[PDB]
Amino acid sequence: YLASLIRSVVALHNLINNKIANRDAEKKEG
Amino acid sequence: EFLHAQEEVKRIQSIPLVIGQFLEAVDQNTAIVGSTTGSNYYVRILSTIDRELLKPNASVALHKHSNALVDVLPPEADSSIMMLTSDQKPDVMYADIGGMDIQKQEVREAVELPLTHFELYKQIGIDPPRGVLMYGPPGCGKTMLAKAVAHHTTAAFIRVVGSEFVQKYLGEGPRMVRDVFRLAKENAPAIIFIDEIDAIATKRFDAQTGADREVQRILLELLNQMDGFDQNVNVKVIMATNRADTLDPALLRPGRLDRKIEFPLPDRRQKRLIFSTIT
Amino acid sequence: LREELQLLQEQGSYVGEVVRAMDKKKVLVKVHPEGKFVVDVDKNIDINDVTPNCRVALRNDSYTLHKILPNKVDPLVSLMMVEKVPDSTYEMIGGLDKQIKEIKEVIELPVKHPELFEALGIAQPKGVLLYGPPGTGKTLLARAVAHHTDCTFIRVSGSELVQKFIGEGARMVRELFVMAREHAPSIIFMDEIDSIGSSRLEGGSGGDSEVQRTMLELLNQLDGFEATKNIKVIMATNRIDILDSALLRPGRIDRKIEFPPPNEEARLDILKIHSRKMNLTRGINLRKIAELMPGASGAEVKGVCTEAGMYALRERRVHVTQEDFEMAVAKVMQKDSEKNMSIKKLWK
Amino acid sequence: AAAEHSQRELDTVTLEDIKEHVKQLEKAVSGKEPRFVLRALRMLPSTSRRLNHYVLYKAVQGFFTSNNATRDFLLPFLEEPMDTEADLQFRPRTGKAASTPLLPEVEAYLQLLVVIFMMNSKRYKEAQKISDDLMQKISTQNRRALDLVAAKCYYYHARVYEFLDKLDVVRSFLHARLRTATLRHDADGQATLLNLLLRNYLHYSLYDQAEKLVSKSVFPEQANNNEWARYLYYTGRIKAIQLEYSEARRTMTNALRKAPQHTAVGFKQTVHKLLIVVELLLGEIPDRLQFRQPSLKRSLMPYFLLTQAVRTGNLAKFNQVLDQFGEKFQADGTYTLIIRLRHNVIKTGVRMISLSYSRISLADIAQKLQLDSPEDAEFIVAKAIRDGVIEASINHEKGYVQSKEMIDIYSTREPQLAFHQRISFCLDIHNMSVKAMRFPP
Amino acid sequence: DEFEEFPAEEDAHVWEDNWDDDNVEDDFSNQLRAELEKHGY
Amino acid sequence: GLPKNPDLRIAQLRFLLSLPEHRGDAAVRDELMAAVRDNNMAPYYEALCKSLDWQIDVDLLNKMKKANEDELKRLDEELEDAEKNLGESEIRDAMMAKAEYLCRIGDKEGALTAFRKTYDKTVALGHRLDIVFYLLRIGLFYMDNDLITRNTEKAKSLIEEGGDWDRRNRLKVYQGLYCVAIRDFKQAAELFLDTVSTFTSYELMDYKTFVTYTVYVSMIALERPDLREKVIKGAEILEVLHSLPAVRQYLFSLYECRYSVFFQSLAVVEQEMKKDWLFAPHYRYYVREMRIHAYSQLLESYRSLTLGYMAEAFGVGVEFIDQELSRFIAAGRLHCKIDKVNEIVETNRPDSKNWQYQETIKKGDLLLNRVQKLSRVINM
Amino acid sequence: DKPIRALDEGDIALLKTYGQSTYSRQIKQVE
Amino acid sequence: IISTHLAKLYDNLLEQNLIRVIEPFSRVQIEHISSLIKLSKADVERKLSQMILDKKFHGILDQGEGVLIIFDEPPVDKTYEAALETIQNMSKVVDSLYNKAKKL
Ligand SMILES: Nc1ncnc2c1ncn2[C@@H]1O[C@H](COP(=O)(O)OP(=O)(O)O)[C@@H](O)[C@H]1O
Ligand SMILES: Nc1ncnc2c1ncn2[C@@H]1O[C@H](COP(=O)(O)OP(=O)(O)O)[C@@H](O)[C@H]1O
Ligand SMILES: [Mg+2]
Ligand SMILES: [Mg+2]
Repeated sequence: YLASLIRSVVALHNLINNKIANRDAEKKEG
Repeated sequence: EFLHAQEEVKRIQSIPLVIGQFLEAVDQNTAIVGSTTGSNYYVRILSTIDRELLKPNASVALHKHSNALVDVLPPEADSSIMMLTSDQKPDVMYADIGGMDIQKQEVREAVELPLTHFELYKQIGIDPPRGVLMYGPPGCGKTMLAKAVAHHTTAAFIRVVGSEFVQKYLGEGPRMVRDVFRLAKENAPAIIFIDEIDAIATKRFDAQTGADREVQRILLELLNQMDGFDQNVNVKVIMATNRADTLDPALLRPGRLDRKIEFPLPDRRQKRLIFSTIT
Repeated sequence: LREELQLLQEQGSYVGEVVRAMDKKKVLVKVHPEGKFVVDVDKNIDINDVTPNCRVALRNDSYTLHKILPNKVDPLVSLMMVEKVPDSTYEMIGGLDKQIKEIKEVIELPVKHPELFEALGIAQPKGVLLYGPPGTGKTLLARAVAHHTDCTFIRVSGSELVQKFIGEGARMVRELFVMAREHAPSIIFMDEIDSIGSSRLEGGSGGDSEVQRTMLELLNQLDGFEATKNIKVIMATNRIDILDSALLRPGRIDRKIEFPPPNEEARLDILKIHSRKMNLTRGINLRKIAELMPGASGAEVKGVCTEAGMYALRERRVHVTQEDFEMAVAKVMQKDSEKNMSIKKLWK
Repeated sequence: AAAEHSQRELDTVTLEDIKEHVKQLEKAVSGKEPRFVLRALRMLPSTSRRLNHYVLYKAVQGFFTSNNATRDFLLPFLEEPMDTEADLQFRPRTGKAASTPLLPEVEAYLQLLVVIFMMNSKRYKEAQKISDDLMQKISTQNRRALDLVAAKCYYYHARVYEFLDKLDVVRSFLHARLRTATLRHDADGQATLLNLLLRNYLHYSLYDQAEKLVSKSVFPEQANNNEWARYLYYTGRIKAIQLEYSEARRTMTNALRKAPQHTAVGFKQTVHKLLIVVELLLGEIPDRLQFRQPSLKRSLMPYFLLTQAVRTGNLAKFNQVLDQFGEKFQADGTYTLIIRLRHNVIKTGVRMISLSYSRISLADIAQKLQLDSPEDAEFIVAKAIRDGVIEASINHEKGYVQSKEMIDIYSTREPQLAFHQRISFCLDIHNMSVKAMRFPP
Repeated sequence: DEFEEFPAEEDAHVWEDNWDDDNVEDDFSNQLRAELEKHGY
Repeated sequence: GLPKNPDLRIAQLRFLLSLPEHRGDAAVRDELMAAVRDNNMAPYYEALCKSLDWQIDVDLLNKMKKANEDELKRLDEELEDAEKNLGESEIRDAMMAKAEYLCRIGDKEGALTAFRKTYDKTVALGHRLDIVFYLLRIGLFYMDNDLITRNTEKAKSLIEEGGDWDRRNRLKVYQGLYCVAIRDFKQAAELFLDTVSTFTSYELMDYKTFVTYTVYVSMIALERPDLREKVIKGAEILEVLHSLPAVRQYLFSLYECRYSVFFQSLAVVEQEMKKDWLFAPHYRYYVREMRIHAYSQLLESYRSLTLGYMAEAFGVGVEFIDQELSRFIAAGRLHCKIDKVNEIVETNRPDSKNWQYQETIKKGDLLLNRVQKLSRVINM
Repeated sequence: DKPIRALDEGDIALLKTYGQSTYSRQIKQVE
Repeated sequence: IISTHLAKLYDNLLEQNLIRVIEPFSRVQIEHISSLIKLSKADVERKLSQMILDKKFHGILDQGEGVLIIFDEPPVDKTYEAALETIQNMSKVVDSLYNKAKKL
């Protein structure tokens, strides 16, 4: 359970980073 | 395929390997290493090894064929000069010492308390002392108290007398002093017990001979290593003397030898404790 | 991963020094265990960049020069170049504002703004000798300069350049100065220069000779036939009168900065500086403590503060009292008299 | 006056905001992603304020302007500014942009602005016509993205009928629209329509109908946390009325956990009221902190008095608080539950006795619970044991109530089951987070 | 995303108060005195 | 060091007068009246008269008002003289004197505004600290929570910029007093134990009163090892407790597991605590926490004990110990359960693994709720 | 005596500019 | 001085003898220990409770029948403590991510 929680938190952080990156690219395009 | 590639990467650093000396890092995944064969090679580095363990002197293990750096050996730090090992402890305890309460308290405050209870020193913010000197009549327990400190220390004890420094081939005395201090710095925390020091610590009077110049050079190197441009930190220096009327005031500086403990002749009280302890 | 593996299986390349270029297509190199080799040069590597004594890399097959590589430095000399700068600060030096400005006129003004000296028509000062009684802040000032230098601060002790071997001290001085020039601008700090630097002796078995040889090599290096550019030497030593008047001359050392024992206001400044982290109790007048220390060294003031803290520690408290400070002063000011009135009464 | 100039400044920044929103709607239309629509309706409540008559007039005269019947429908419903000096022609659509008919997203959003502004002006009849026209227009449209927008206006439609106090002339329409969304497999629209229908049912007290639907219909998990919270609150009310008290407590706790942090004071207050009532019905004393919150202090103060009265066991205090503040419960829609608790107080005392003691005799239980006879104590403790509130058994041979001895749970399979639920949730979270990853082309 | 459909409708102490604080009872000194004199005889 | 204005003894006497059983007391009235007439405190006299419905003495009130008026005129004259002839230091000192007199004569809002104006004109960091300490003392005197919090934050910030150890120790004492005032007993015990050896804020209270507060709060906050190391073996604490046999007995009875004497001393401590102006609202909470602490300490060493054994140890009856135990278990404070048929309390202390599993479940549930909320927020 | 004051950046700019600059910059760049 | 130090010595001797006679048994009664060490039952019980409370020799007294059980104090299961620390650490990480994700 601890390892699964670690992995889920890591995946959530990665998804947040990816959303931030794609929004940064979209806003920097203009 | 990625798992297979990782397996091959591990297979690279496989027996047999050739020990060399990591001479100098050049850039990422590239360095110069001096092999034990007797030649220096410009080689690559595996990404697996951390770039922080590659000290410019630490030994490394290289692939036999391509000589590429593939591993770092554990530090082979040994007795070197003295480096009292856990089997070389003097086996003398504070219980074995009979009645040196004031001296015991001062030495424990100087070289035992800072290495364990440093939070108190930080709370007062006083930079606990780095050097103590025990002075008194010979055969009063200075060396034995140093032995007891060695037995009951968590640091790396180093013992050396002020006679091993004075050697022929001028420039080996100061070299020995700086080697001892560098070894103490490497094996931090450390305690250096400089034994009988009247030989080389004498007043730096005007020198006119090679021997006088070299002994004053030894004293100067001691002063520079104890408190110089390179702050050692986490090491302690302990010195012994019979008179304390001699010795350069630079050595007796509060910056270098902060504490000066006196080991007088035992009296009717100390003598009773010594008799009870020995008998 | 596959690229790393493929690069790994490539044979390790020899490393060899360079004597001189020979053809614009061949280089005379010298490998470690064998002798000289006249070798080809890689297509990317340019001949006008492989200078003599540059420690190139040669392929293991045809000894082809494929990389230029960093220059060789004697391992022992490289340890003299500071990487992790110390923690001393100009704000931690008390009572030496004039000394600090005087040394910075040579260590900061020329390197930062050489145009001022060029327009004035004067030559930039080179050598600063910090001389005075021990424990007054010479190497402390050197540490403070090293903290704020934005420049190479190669450090040398007074005994690292001695060696047991003939000509090795001079060679190491030469390599130190060549490294300083290659990393110019640079500042060289030579602490405790009494060891090498003392008054030159004559011949005879009494003379140290080799130390004098290292002396002469250093003297020429910092001021000789070849003029140093953007290299400044800071030299700290007691016993100003025992070092020979050949490095003491103005050309070798332009400024001689004296570090007298701190005056009363300087002692007050040092006490304030070293009691910043100590929890003082109201009624801790430091002026009176400075009175109770009539002509200390400056390191004795730090020892006084440390011993007051030790009394506080032994009493298991965290504050420091005025009586604590006074009796710590008394302990640190321990003076050893003759203790023999017969000797003291010789000189009426 | 400079005040009117500053009003014009904030009006034109609202114009820029709505221009950004319609641009996002068009980007969603041309980008094959509905998340831009969700972001537009997320910014929608922020710009639901800061608007006036001229803001919407300039909006409808900047967009549309295709001489369609839309202009003939929305212009007469709002006032118009005079011949202002700052006749800044606000024309987001130029030529071909104004030539093409407006996308359903943008026209729906602007008509939504009309209806919310009309509601803010508190003349519900005027907004009724515009809402009816809006939903006549969007009924035929089958755009997937519009459903999102449709979802929102769906809610707003029900909202306006709340101020019309009818809530019944549209119940069949909401039923049909929910069915259409269900056959469209929509997530947001189905969830919001279920929530609105449940709210209507509870406003008209048809709890059996709501229970039947929630038994038949399935709430989409992949919905808004706000809609999830509303559905959980309504379901908790249903289960509380249906006597399913434990499930109601769990559902209302989940709804409170999914409340929008500090955004909905009234919804949180109502959820706290109902949760406190149902927890008291279970026999559990609620958290004290609920009553000391800055926003819920006065709202839950009568419930504080109720909880104090029941915990102290003073039924006279219970009747007293019924007399004074109990009528407020009728306004809060909890009076029946409060009466049930009035007649179920003794369960709390039985639970306390079970928690404290382990082998307390029946006579001692009757003495400590003010019960007249030991046989009444036997009946009450047996009923409480059967109803899943106590974990004891009455040795009727000598009349002592022995609680079930506590077994080492870590030596049992319960920790494995709890860890299984936690692991499944963590793996599902990882799968959801990695599943989208939103890598743009 | 405010929930406007549901309308949003001395003792200002900072410390967290537990349920037992509200419970009324005699002072502990009185209870101890009563128990002491009860068990004394 | 710092002046005793405003006197917290005045606040204590006023609170004691406000107490029901001490409302009819005379000695409190005599001492308070003597303090007021020695200080010529007219506005606070009016406030006390209106709060306690007292009969105001017209002659004394008029004399106090006239004295205050002429003194205020004198301070205004000195301020004008300093402004016209002297520098900013003398006008600053005059304004500080005016604010100090305003606080002395019991004016609350006037003292507040005068001290705020002085702080606006104050430049020397030590004098800013002194003014902030004066404001903190006024807030403690009037139990103004917002004023105390704001001035505590201001003093902490000022000390962080520049702070002498003396003022930092005094701020620690003030913070401990406020933490006691807000039932935050753990922080109060921390601060009082840190300042017991170097207590110099005699304006707030005497050393014995501070030590009694320290003993009480450390008893309610510290566990057994910390209480033994820092309080039982405390040097200064034992030295002063040598002159306080009652407090020493109360402290040592719990540590030595003499529970009957501990209960009697706790009743005495509760009676003392009720009359205290600062420990007023928390006396019931303190007593309940001490009873729970004693019960838990006794039950820590036993798996199953007869109710009669606790009745004998605490020197109470079986029924009282049973009622208190049942109430505390029902509140989830003691890890035990009672068998009234055999009248045996059996402890249910979770083992290390069970407690670790329960803590893991709780913390993981909180973290997973946070994770679910975050994910639902970000994944749209 | 009077302590030596520091050399601020404005002073440095003035000393390196308030003087010969008609050919100084050109001469230095040429060298 | 004599009284204080002799009381301290007597307490230490009592503790040492109580530990000495407790190694063999596992559930010995307090009466048998009192007979072995020759004191009153109440004094022995109070001393044993003090040692148990002060984290001395591990065991729990059963006053109901009269017993002092002994066991082997299971270590602490370092895995669970480190798991709790990791749960706290990623609670902090989740707060940090809450600080992020404000950029939409
Ligand atoms: N206080 C003491 N208790 C017991 N033995 C002592 C004590 N002082 C000295 N001795 C004995 O005298 C010897 C002193 O040796 P050493 O420490 O070398 O003397 P010093 O250091 O003064 O030259 C030790 O071997 C020890 O056995
Ligand atoms: N002016 C000063 N202000 C503060 N500390 C000083 C000062 N002068 C000397 N010290 C103290 O002296 C110590 C080192 O002295 P050092 O520089 O070694 O003297 P020297 O160079 O003469 O041997 C340092 O720890 C430093 O704190
Ligand atoms: Mg010896
Ligand atoms: Mg020095």
